[PDB]
Amino acid sequence: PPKKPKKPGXNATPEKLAAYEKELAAYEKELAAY
Repeated sequence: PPKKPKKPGXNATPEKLAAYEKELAAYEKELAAY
């Protein structure tokens, strides 16, 4: 099963927070595909 991306703290930078959102989106895509 696809692994959950490391959760960032509230003090995350907009770019990395957006990046995390994309990684989480990827998680959902791969989870659905699984």
